Amino acid sequence: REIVHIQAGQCGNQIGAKFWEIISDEHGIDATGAYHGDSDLQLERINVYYNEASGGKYVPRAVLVDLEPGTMDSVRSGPFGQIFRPDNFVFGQSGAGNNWAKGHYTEGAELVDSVLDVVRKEAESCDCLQGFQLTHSLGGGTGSGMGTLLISKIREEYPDRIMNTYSVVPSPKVSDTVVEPYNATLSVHQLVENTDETYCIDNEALYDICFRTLKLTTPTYGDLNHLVSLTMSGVTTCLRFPGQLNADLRKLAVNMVPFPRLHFFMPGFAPLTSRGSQQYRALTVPELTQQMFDAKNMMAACDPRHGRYLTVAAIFRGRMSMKEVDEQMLNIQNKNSSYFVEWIPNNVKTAVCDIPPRGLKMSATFIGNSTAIQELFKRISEQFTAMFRRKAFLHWYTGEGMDEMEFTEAESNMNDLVSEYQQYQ
Amino acid sequence: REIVHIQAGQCGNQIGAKFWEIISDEHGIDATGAYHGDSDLQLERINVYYNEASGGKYVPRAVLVDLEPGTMDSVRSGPFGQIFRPDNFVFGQSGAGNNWAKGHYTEGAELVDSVLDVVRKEAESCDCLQGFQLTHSLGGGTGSGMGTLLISKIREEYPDRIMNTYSVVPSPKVSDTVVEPYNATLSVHQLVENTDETYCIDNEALYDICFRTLKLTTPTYGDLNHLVSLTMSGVTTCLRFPGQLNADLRKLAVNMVPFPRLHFFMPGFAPLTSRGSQQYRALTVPELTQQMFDAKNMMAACDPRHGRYLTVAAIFRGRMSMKEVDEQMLNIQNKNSSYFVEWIPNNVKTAVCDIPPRGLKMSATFIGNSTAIQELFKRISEQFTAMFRRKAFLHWYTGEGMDEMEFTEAESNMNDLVSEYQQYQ
Amino acid sequence: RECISIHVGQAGVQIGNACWELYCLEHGIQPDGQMPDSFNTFFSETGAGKHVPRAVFVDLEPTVVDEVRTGTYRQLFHPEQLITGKEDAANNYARGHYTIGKEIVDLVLDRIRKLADQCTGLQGFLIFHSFGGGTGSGFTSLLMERLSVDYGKKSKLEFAIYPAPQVSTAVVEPYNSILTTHTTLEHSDCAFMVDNEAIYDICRRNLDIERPTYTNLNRLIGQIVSSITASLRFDGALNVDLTEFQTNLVPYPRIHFPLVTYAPVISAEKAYHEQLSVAEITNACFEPANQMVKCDPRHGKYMACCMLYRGDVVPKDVNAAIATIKTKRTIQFVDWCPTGFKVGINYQPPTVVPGGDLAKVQRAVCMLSNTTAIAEAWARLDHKFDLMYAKRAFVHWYVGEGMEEGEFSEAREDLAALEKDYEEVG
Amino acid sequence: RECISIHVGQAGVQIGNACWELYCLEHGIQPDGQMPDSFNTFFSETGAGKHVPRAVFVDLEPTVVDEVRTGTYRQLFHPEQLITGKEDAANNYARGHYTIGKEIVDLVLDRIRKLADQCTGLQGFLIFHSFGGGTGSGFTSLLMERLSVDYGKKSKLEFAIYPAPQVSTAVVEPYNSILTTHTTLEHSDCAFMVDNEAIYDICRRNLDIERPTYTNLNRLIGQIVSSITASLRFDGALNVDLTEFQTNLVPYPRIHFPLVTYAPVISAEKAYHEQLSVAEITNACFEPANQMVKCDPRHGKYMACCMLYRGDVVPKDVNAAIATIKTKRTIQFVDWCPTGFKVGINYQPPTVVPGGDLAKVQRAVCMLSNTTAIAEAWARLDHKFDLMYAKRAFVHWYVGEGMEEGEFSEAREDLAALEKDYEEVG
Ligand SMILES: Nc1nc2c(ncn2[C@@H]2O[C@H](COP(=O)(O)OP(=O)(O)OP(=O)(O)O)[C@@H](O)[C@H]2O)c(=O)[nH]1
Ligand SMILES: Nc1nc2c(ncn2[C@@H]2O[C@H](COP(=O)(O)OP(=O)(O)OP(=O)(O)O)[C@@H](O)[C@H]2O)c(=O)[nH]1
Ligand SMILES: Nc1nc2c(ncn2[C@@H]2O[C@H](COP(=O)(O)OP(=O)(O)O)[C@@H](O)[C@H]2O)c(=O)[nH]1
Ligand SMILES: Nc1nc2c(ncn2[C@@H]2O[C@H](COP(=O)(O)OP(=O)(O)O)[C@@H](O)[C@H]2O)c(=O)[nH]1
Ligand SMILES: [Mg+2]
Ligand SMILES: [Mg+2]
Repeated sequence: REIVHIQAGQCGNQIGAKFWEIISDEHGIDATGAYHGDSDLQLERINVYYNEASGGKYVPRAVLVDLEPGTMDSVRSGPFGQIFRPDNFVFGQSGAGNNWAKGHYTEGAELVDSVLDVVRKEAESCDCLQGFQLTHSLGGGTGSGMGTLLISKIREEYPDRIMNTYSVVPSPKVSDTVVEPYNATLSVHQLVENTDETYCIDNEALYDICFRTLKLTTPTYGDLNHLVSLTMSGVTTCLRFPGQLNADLRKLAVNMVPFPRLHFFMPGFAPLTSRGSQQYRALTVPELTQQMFDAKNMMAACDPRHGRYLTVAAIFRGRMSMKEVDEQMLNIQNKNSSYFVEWIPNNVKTAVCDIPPRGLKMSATFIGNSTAIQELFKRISEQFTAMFRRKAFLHWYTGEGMDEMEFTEAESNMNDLVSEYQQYQ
Repeated sequence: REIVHIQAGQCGNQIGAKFWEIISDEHGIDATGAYHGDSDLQLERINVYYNEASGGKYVPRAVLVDLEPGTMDSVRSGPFGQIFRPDNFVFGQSGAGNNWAKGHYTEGAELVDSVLDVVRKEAESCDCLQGFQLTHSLGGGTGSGMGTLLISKIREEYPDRIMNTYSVVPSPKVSDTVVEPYNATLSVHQLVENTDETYCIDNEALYDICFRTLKLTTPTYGDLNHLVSLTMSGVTTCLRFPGQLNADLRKLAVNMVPFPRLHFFMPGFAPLTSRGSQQYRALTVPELTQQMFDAKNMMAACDPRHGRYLTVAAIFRGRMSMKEVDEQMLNIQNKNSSYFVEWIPNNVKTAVCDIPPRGLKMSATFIGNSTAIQELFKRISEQFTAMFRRKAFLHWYTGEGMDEMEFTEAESNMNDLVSEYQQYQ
Repeated sequence: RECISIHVGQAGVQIGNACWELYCLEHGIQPDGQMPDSFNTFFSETGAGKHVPRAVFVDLEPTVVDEVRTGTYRQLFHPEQLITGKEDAANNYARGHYTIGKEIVDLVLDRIRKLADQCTGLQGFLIFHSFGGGTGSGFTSLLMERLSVDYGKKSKLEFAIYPAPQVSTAVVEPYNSILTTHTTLEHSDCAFMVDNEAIYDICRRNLDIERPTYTNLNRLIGQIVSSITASLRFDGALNVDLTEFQTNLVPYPRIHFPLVTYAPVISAEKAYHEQLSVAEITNACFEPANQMVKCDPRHGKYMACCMLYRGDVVPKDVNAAIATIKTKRTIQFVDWCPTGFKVGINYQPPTVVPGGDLAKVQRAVCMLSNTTAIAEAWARLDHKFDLMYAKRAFVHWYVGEGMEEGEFSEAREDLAALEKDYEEVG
Repeated sequence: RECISIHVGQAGVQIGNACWELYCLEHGIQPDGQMPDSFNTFFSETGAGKHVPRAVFVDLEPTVVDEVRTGTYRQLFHPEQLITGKEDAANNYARGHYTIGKEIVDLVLDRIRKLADQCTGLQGFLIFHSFGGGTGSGFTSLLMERLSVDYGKKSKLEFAIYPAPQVSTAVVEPYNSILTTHTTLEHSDCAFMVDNEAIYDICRRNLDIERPTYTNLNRLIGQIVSSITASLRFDGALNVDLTEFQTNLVPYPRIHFPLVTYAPVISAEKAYHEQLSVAEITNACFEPANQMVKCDPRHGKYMACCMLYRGDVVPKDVNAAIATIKTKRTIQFVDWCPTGFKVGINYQPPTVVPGGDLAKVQRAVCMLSNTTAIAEAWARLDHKFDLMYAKRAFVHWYVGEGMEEGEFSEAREDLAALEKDYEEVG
C-alpha cells in the first residue's frame, strides 16, 4: 500500500519540505539518505513512502512542481535537499503572474506532459498504490490552476484510486492579493467533482493559534507549515505502524462522507502547549479530548457552534486503553447533545495506534465534517460579487480565451454547494 | 497605563526643563538615554513616560511648544538638552506681548495643527494610555492663550480621559506684568469646565517657602523651579513603583472631588529643611504629618484656617508602617475637629510607595482641595474689578474683536464658582 | 472531598498569598510542587512529583498581580490560573457590576468550568475580597450571582473586610459597603465577616507586639482559613463536616454572619510561663476582649455556637468544661434551647510557620458562633451612609455609569428588614 | 531574466547616470567593469573580469554624452552604446518627431536588436525621459512606436517627469506635454509621472537640505527604480514579478498611471533619535506630505496599491499594519475593491552610496498606488495649453516642420476622453 506525493507552487513546496523533514526525522533516515535507526518497526512499513536504491539508500516518492526556478533552487539548497532525486524536480521558466487563466491554459499545458510522465513512472514503480497527496493553495494562480489541471488528468487516468487534497482557502482578514476571489471560485468549481476528500486550512486561524495558544510573538511561515505537517503526518499513522484498532484512508473515506459532495473537512491537533507551560499540565485522555473538540482550537476560520457536527473521527497515538476512549466519546456526545446530528447515532469514528511521536507520550488528531463550511464559502462569494459586476481585472483573464459565462457557471456551482450544506444543517 | 507630556509658553519649558532633569535621575537614565539602574523594579513600569527604541535607549514622550525663538536656544544647550527629539519642537517666529487676544485669536489656529498632529502621533504609540500633562504660566497671554484652546480641543476629541494642568497664577504681592488682571480673567472661563483637575500655584508662596522653611538666601530660578518640579514628580510615583497602598489619577478625583465644579487643587511638599538643620531631626511619620497639614508651608497665598477642608490627599514615600499613619491620622482627626465637616466623616486620602526618594529615608507631598479656595479668587476678582470699568488699554485687546459679554460670563461663572464655594463651605 | 479557592481584588491577593504559603508549609510541599491519603483537597497532582494549587488570581490591577510572578512563590501558580486587567474600578461598586464586569467575568468563568471538571465530590468555593474598594466590592459582587445560578445546592463561602466606623483611609467607603449588602443576604450560605481594628487590639494586647504590619493581619487571616479546613484534610475523635456545620449553626435562613476570633495568639517568650489547659482555653475563648467583631456579646443572647479544639484534646473534660460556663449566667441561653454548642477536635497538632508570631502550641481554638450583637455593627454604618446620601455629593460620578437611584433602598429595606429580623429573632 | 534600459535626452541621461552608479555600488563592481550570480539581469560578462550593462544612451546633442565619455565611468560602457547627433531638437516636438528624428531613429533600433540577441528571458525595457524638451518627447515617442510594433507583447515601463504647474523653466512646455499623450496612452504598459517641485519640497522638509540641486533628485529616482527591481535581482520571503504587479494594479486597459512614494528618507543626525518600525513607515507611505506629485489624494479615492518592503520584515506585522490602515476613513477606497493591497517582502536591504543625502537603514518600503486624484494633474495643465492656443502663439514654428493645425485638436480631444474615463470609473 503506497502513496506518492505531489507538491505545487511556492506554498505547496514549503509545506512539502517541512513534511519530508519531519517524516525523515520520524523514520530515522539521515539527511543523506542513509539509515541509522533502532526500533525494528521503522523498517516494517518504511516503503509506504520511500523507494530503495543501490547501496542501501532511500529516496522519497515526491514530485516538486513549480512555474519559476527560485523556489526550486531554495528547496534544493536548503536542509534535506539532497534526499530528492534530481529527475523529480520539474520547473518552468516563465511564471503565471497570479493568473488562473495563464496557469490553466497557456503556461501549464506545455509543462503538464513531463509531470504526467514522471508520475506515471512512479505509479509503475509501486507495488499496489492507494492514494495521492496534493499540496497547494487556492489564492495564487500557478498552484491552483496547474494543480486543478493535474487533478483532472490524474483522475481521468485513475478512476479507482483514492485522492487527497490539503488545501488553503483564502481569508478576508489576511487578504494579500487584489484578485484572490477569482482564483478561489474558479478552482473550487471543479475541485468539487475531481477529488475524493479535501482538508481546509486558513492562515488567519493559524495566526490565531500561533499567537494565543502557542504564545508566539513571532509566527513565521516555518511554524505554520510545521503545524500543517504534524496534521499530515498524523492522518496516515495506521499504515506505517501497528495498533490495537486500525483505520486507513479508505475506512475514513467511507465513514465520514454521507453523500458524495460532502467531503470538506476541518482538522485539529492536541496537545499544543508552550515550552514553559507544559510542566504544569496533566497527561490524560480527557484533556486531549476536550482540547480537540474545543471550538477555540480548530484550524479553519469558522465557528462550529453555528452548526452541528455531521460526523467526526479521532486518531490517538500512544499506549492507551480503549474503554477510556469510548467513555470520553460518550461523555462528549451526551454533554454536547445540542451540537450533534440526531438522525445518525454515535457519530464518532475511533482509531488507536502504538508508536507515539518522538519525545512525547500521547497525541491526538481530530477530523471533523461539520455544517459550518458554508460560512467559510459565502464570505468568499461576496468578495467575488463586488468584482465581477463591474468587470474589474476581468480583461486580463478574458485575453487568454475565457468568457463571462464561465464565471456564471462558477457562481452557480458555488451557490449549489452552499445550498446543499444549508439543506442538511 | 501610559501618559504623554505637553509644555507650553516660555515658563512651561523651564518648569519642563527641571521635570525632565529630575525624572531622569529617578529612573537612572543618563543624559544619553542609557539605563544604569540596579532595581529590576525600574523597568517594570519604565514605559509610562518613555518610549522604547532600538539601540538599548529611551527617549522622552515630551512635546515642546513656543511662539518666540529665544527660549528653545536655552533649553537646547542646557543639561539634558538632547533628550528631546528635534521633531518634538514646536514654535512660532513672531511674538505676542503675552496678550490673550493674540494668544487665542490670531496665532492659536496656526500652530494648533502641528502640535495636534504630534499629539496624535503619540496617541497610537501606547497600548492604553490615560493622561496628558500641561504646564505653563497664567500670567501672560501666550502662556494662557495657547493653554486655553489646546485644552478645549483635546477635551472635545478625547473626553473620556483625564487631563492635567499645572498652572501659575500671579498674586498682588509679587505682581510683575502690567495687565495681569486680564490674563487671569479670560483664561479661567475655560478651565471652569474644560479640564478635569487643575493644580494651582501662587508665585507669592515660592518666596515665603524658600526663605523661611528652606532658609535660602538667594532664590534662583533653579531654586524656584526645584520646588514646582518636585511637586510634579511626587504625584505620579504610584504609576511607577509599587507599595502597600496604591493611588493613581483615576483614584483621586472619583474619591477627592466633591462636585463637578470644585477642581482647583493645592500642593505642599515635605520635608523642607535646610542643609545646616538636617542633623537635628528624627525619623518618624507623625513628624511630617503634623508639619504637613500645617498652614505655613502650603504652596499658595491662602490660609485654610479661614474655612473647612472638603477633601485632601497626602502622598507618602518610603518603607513606612501603615498602622502608624492611621492611628496617627485619627489623632489629628479628633484633636482639630473644627476643620472636619460633620456630614462627611473620614476626609483623608492616603498613598504609600515602597521605593523611597534616593538619599532620603522618607519624603511626602500633600494635595488638598478645601473651602479655602474662595479667598484665592476674591482678591483676584477684585483686581480686575477696577480695571474693565474705566476702559484703559481696552483697544489693543480690541484690535482682534472679542466682546464684553464673555467677561461677565466668566465673571458670573466665577461668582457661580464662588457662590458654589461659599454655600458649600 | 475537594474545594476550589478564588482570590479577587487587591485585598484578595495578600490573603491569597498568605493562605497558599501557609498551606505549603502544612503539607511540607516545597514551592516547586514536590513532596519529600488526604492531600488532594487543594492541589492537583500532575503525573509524578508535581502538585499545583486549585487556585485562581483575579484582578483589574497589574501592579499588585505581577509581584506573585517574581516572588519566591511564582512556581506554584499555573500561568493560565493568573488573570490581570487594564484599569481598576477607581473604588466604585457598579463598575465591577456594569462597565468592566462583563469584560472579564466570562473569561474567568471558563476556568471555573475547567476547574469544576476535575472534581468528583466537590464541596465549595472560597472567595476572598473586601467591601471597601470598587474592585473588591462590585467586580467581586458580579461573580457570585453567576456562580449561584450555575450550581445552586452546593455550599458557597466568602471572606470579607468591613470598613471601620472610626478609623478608615478612603473617603466614600459606605457607598461601596452599602451596595454589597443586597447580594450577601441573598447569595451566600455563610458570610464570614472580619474587620480591621479588631486585628489592632488583638495584636497590640494579646500578641505583646509593637507594630503588627500587613504580614501580621494576613497571618491571622491565614491561620483562620487553616483552622476551618483541617477537618476536611485530617481526622480526630470528632469530625466536623460543613454539611453538619451549616445545619447546626444557622437557625433561620437569614442568619449567616458568624463571629470569629482566634486563640491563642501570643509571643514566643510568654508561652514559657502558662499551661494552656483545655478547661483554660475554653473559658478564655468567649471573652469580649479578643473578639474580631466590634460588638459586645453581653448585649446579645446566644442560641448555638461552634467551638473548635485542635491537637491533643480529650472530650472527658469537655462535658464539664462547657458546663463550667453553662453554670455561668453572664453569657445567656435562650428559653427554647436545652443545648447550643457544636464540638470540634482535631487529632493533628497545629503547624506554626517560620516568621510567624505564635509559639508552637499543642492546642489552639478558633470560635465560630453567631450572636444577635452583630446588629449594631451595621446600625452605626446604616446611619453613616444615611447622612452621606442626603446631599448627593459625588453621586454624579456613579450616575455617569448608569445605575438607578432606587438601588440603595432595597438592601437598606432588607438591611432594616435584616435589622428588624434580628430583633424578632433576638 | 534580463532588462534593457533606454535613456533619452539630457534628463534621461542624468537619471541613468545616477541609476547605473547605484547598480555598480550594489553589486560590488568597480567603475572599470571588473569585480573584486544575480548580476545577469542588467550585466553581461565577457571573458574574464569584465561586465558591461544592457544600456543605451541617446541624445541629439554631443555635450551631455561627452561628459559621460570623459567622466570617471568611461571604461564601463561600450563606445557603441553612446549615440549622439549634431543639432538638438531646439525644444520642438515637430523637429524631434519629424525633421531630426528619422536621421537617427534607425541606428539605435539596430543596436537595441543586437542587445535583444544576447538575452534569453527578456522581461521588459525601462525608459527614462521627460515631457519638457523636444528630444525626449518626440524622439522617445517615435522610439516607443517602433519598439511596440517590433516586439508586441513585451512589457514596457516608462519613468516620466511631468512639468510642474508653477515651477517651470520653459515657455512652450504645454505644447510638448500635451502632444505626447497619444503615444504614451496607446503604447505603454506602465507609466510613472514625477514632478520636480514635489521632490524639492521632500528634500527641503524631510531631508532638511538647504540647497537641493539635480543630483539629489536623480538619486531619489534611482533608489525607487532599484527597489522596484530588487524583486528580480534577489530572493526573499515573497516575490513580486513585473507582470504580476501589472496584473494586480492595472484595473482597466486605459488606466496605467500609478503614483509612487518611498520611505524612509531621513537626515543623518535625526536618524539616531527615531527608531523606524514597520507600522510607522507604512503610515509614512500614505502621507500626502511625501507623495511625489503635487496632488491631494484626499480629493480622490484609492483604487489599488502595491507595497514593496525590503530588509527585516515578517508577514505578521505587515498584516497588522495593513488592517490598521484599512480602518481609517481619511484613506478612502473604491467600493468594488474589498481588498486593494498587493504585498511583497524581500531580504536585501537598500545600500547607501557615498556622498549621498540618505542615511543607512535596515528596512525600506516603496509604495505604488493607482488613484483617481492624479486626474487633476492634467486638468490644470489642460488650461495652460488651451489659453495659449487661443491666440495661436508659437504655432508657426511647429507648422513649418510638417505638423498641421488640427493635430492640437486631437490632442485636446484625447485628453478630454482620458479625463472623462478617470471621472467615470472613479
Ligand atoms: N489585610 C489587608 N488589608 C488591606 C490590604 N490592602 C488594603 N487593605 C485595606 O483594605 C481597604 C481597601 O481594600 P480593597 O477592596 O482591596 O481596595 P483596593 O486594594 O484599593 O482594590 P481596588 O478597590 O480595586 O482598587 C483599604 O482601606 C486598606 O485599609 C492588604 O493588602 N491586606
Ligand atoms: N531630474 C532631472 N530633471 C531635469 C534635469 N535636467 C533637466 N530636467 C528637466 O527636464 C526639462 C527640460 O527639458 P529636457 O527634456 O531635459 O530637454 P533636453 O533633454 O535638453 O532635450 P532637447 O529638447 O532635445 O534639448 C525641465 O523641465 C527639467 O525639469 C536633470 O538633470 N535632472
Ligand atoms: N502556510 C504557508 N502559506 C503560504 C506560504 N507562502 C504563501 N502562502 C499563502 O499562499 C497564498 C499565495 O499562493 P502563491 O504563493 O501565490 O501560489 P503560487 O502562485 O503557485 O506560487 C497566500 O495567500 C499566502 O497566504 C508559506 O510559506 N506557508
Ligand atoms: N515659578 C517660576 N515662574 C517663572 C519662571 N520664569 C518666569 N516665571 C514667571 O513667568 C512670568 C512671565 O512669563 P512670560 O514671559 O509671560 O512667559 P510666556 O507666556 O511664555 O511669554 C513672570 O511673572 C514670572 O513670575 C520660573 O523659572 N519659575
Ligand atoms: Mg485597589
Ligand atoms: Mg538638450
